[PDB]
Amino acid sequence: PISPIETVPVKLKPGMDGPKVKQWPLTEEKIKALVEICTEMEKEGKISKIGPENPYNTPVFAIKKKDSTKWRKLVDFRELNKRTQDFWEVQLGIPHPAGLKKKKSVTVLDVGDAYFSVPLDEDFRKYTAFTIPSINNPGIRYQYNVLPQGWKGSPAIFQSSMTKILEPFKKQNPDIVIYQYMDDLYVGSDLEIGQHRTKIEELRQHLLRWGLTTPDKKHQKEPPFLWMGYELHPDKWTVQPIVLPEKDSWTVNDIQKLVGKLNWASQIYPGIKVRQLCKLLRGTKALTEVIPLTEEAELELAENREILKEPVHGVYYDPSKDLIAEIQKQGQGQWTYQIYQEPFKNLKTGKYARMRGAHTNDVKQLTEAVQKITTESIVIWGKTPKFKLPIQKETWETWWTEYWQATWIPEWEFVNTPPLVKLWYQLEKEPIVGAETFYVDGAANRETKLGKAGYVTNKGRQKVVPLTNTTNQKTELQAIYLALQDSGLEVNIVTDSQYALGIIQAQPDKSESELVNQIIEQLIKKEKVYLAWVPAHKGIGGNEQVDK
Amino acid sequence: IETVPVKLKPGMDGPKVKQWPLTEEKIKALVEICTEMEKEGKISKIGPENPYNTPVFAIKKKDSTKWRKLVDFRELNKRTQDFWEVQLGIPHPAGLKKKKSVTVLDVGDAYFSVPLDEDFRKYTAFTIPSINNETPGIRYQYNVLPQGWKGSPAIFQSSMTKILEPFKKQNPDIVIYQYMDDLYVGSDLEIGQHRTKIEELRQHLLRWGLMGYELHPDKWTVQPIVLPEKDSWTVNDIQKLVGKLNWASQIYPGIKVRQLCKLTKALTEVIPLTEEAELELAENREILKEPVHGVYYDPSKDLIAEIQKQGQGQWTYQIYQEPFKNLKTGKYAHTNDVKQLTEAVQKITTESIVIWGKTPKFKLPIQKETWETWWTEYWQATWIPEWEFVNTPPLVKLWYQ
Ligand SMILES: O=C1c2ccccc2C(=O)N1CCOC(=S)Nc1ccc(Br)cc1
Repeated sequence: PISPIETVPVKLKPGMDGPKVKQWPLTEEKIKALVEICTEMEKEGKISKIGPENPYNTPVFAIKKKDSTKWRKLVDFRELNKRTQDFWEVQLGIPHPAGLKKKKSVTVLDVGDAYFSVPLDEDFRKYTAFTIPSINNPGIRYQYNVLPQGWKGSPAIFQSSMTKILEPFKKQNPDIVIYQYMDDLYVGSDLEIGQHRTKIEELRQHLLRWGLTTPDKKHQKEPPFLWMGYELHPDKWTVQPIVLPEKDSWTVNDIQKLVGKLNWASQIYPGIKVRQLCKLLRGTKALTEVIPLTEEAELELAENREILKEPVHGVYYDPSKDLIAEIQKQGQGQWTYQIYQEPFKNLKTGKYARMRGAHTNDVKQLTEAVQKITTESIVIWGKTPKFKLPIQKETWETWWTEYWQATWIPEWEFVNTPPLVKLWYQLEKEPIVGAETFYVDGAANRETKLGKAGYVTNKGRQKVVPLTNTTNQKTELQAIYLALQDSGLEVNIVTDSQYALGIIQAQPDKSESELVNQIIEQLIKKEKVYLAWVPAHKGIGGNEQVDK
Repeated sequence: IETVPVKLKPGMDGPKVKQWPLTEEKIKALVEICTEMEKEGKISKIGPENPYNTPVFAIKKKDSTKWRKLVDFRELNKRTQDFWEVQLGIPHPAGLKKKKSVTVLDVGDAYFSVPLDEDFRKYTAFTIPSINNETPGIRYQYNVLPQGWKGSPAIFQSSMTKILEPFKKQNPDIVIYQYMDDLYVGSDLEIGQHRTKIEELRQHLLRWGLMGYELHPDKWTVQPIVLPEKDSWTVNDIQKLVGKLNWASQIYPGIKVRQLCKLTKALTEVIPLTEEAELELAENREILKEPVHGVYYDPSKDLIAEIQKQGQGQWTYQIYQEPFKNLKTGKYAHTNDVKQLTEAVQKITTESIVIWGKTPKFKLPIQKETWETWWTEYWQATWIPEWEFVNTPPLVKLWYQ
């Protein structure tokens, strides 16, 4: 059929006109085929013969279909497409199974020849003209009355065309849920066997009245379902079967696929690490390379293969109930979390490593995760969940308040999952009585990569190490470090370069940078550290001296 | 009758911006707030033949429980630029800032009278999203002057003038500025009479509608930069002193940090007051309680706003066009960082709007994703300034402490 729905006024881009592309001769039966196919599409109205007036044309070739032994008509619109317009994005975001309310009866319907069932715009059909060659360059040409297969607006228009064609019936049945993913209709209702199947023959008729055919009465499909990698029951949901066939040798490829499969399972499977598997993917590797499986990995894979053993399942959503979300510290930059409403029946799982930033301390890392989860909960359940965290209301307060940046967590409770998050050290608000004053300094020749990091003291002391390949931005994190070893437990330090101050000034508790690292333990060891800054190269007691 | 042949900037297409994910209550509100609007003929759905899109949010009036819909034409405005600015833009009275008090009036529901240049309606396309993307999402378009749009005032302008004639005529001292959706009116009339005159003004509007917000710019004066007074003085205290003076020195042509800076030593060790360094603080203190000499406002360059957080619900903000050329510097004081800043910003903006007739570029000391998640909740203004997130330099925060 061809839907009687209204049409969408298509249009070309401004300074542009139709497509005109030489149609290069085809092979014997390819022609035969294309003629056969075309005859049918015309026999229905999908196409219709145009005179030689139509200036426009796009190439058209056939192709043998693997199934049985049939050809298929195939028309690249690359041109007509480059010259067409832009459309309301068809792609915007897929639902997440966890966001779904729970339904009693459910059935999917697939759409016949969707595209070739929606009537293209009349005043545009001229731009779709294509030619069936003669065994050797008399000619014969057609036009489109419906949406061409590889066109471009086809997707948009269809989506639009269907929302409306579906509009009324929906009004008629407010309680029903219909979801449209391509040649597919997902229909859900809390009504049972009896009035659901009837409820369908209804929709079926409605769809027909509007020209769309569907699978037969006893000729449809039932859950579990497959969809974007999910398996969908009317009460629960999970990721699709994930297998790990045993193997001794893994190509770079092998494990990429592995890591991939694994990152996906984590939506619902709690406790899936892939950190020691990402290590292995370090360096300009060449896919085909075989990689040994550093202990860690192996161990993992198992505990992974284990957790997988048991099939798991997320639940669906209850608008009335709250959203509980509780994070856990899983080890050095890694965070896992579950979201649920009741006992411990998760709606979804998930993890977080997004460890961008140079230097970072748990607190932040932890907060960052809240944010992450916040946004995520918002789009799926249209609301923010209550949080339970491995941090003392106090250890937080202390932080957020002293910290320069702005923050704000929604509502949350303290949990006692015992990798608790803490501040591993505090700087000193004011100076320190009876403490070696350390005027530290890092230098360097801008064009040789050699400087010298030393320090003086109100106590006469004096020192200076020989630095190899270091930038001011490293020799400075050495003028300090030094002053950390040669001083007791309670020191006064003084550096130039806000840089050093900046980083330290921010109680960081681990950095992608061995040096900083060091200067971290040093602090976690001390008992009183005051860090002070002064106008670099000026006439200042202390800083001046060290300046040699 | 017929509309202003709105014409975009050749060499640029419409705006196409993704829709923010919105909470259930905001979605509800918008869908209802929008059903009527079309009913009212102020808007109407649109086919997929429209690639364009603009973000939109829901806000609450003055803490009141009624939802106002807020469209973010931030982008579109840039695209229209020359039109609303170098075309029909409204000039700015340096008089405003001077008045003893200014009321701000929301007079934007007026636009919904004048019709939008049909051929320009497509650009105003927006979209109401849906929970978990389970259904496509209603898509609309304006067939009238949209609000948060800078194109509206420039057009409605002519009308507005006329509407105001009589009134202005009867008090050639009231100064009415107009910046997006709101009307700024100032007078040196003692409050009672002001409030009166404003209410009286209100009345004119009513009919053309085919006290309040008390703001007193007169009592604004740049937040000075303070140097402690002490009485003891130690390396640390004096060490910081210059450090600051170092910054000051930077700007404020005249700052002198020598006798002081010239005075090894042990940190916690206290010292005296320099025979004749006293004149340092004395002299310096002076020029600091002063407006940066040498700094003037360039209309051709746009304004830039910087805010740092100083514990205790306190916030310090500077306004400039050229780093270290401050035009303005003040401060501002259910307790959450996000809310307070959101307020500070609005506060700053307003002032800015009252002083220069344009909104500044904000540098927000906060994670994008977070601001980019909550700002709406405590946002009330009918405009949205430009912002850009950053990381506060250490000493800075201090130098303005
Ligand atoms: O039927 C579907 C879908 C099927 C696949 C993907 C997305 C949806 C969807 O939003 N809808 C409409 C809402 O469905 C709802 S609220 N609940 C459901 C629907 C379908 C199943 Br198998 C389980 C639970």
